[PDB]
Amino acid sequence: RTRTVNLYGLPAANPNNGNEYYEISGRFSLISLVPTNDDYQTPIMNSV
Amino acid sequence: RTRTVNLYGLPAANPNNGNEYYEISGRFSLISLVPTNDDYQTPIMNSV
Repeated sequence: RTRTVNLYGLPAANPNNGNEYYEISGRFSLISLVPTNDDYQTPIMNSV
Repeated sequence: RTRTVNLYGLPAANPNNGNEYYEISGRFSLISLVPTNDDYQTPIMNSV
C-alpha cells in the first residue's frame, strides 16, 4: 500500500513475527584453567 | 379510484416492488495513476 516493493532484508518493524522465541541449538566446548596446588584436589565453581 | 390514470413514470410509493434489490452488471475500466515503482530506486544489494 506504499512505494517500496521487492526489497530484501529483515526490517525492525516486527522481527519476531510474533514467535515467542527464535531458537538455535548447538554444542560449545570450553577448556577452563581452575587452579591447583595439589594433584588430588581440583576445584569447582571458580571464584577467584 | 382517482383522477390521474395512465401516466408514464414511477412513483415513490412502492419502488422496491417486493424485491430485495435491483441488480446491474457491467465492466469497469480504470486508468488510475499508481505510485508503484519500476523496480529501480532500490538498494544495490536488492537480492537473495
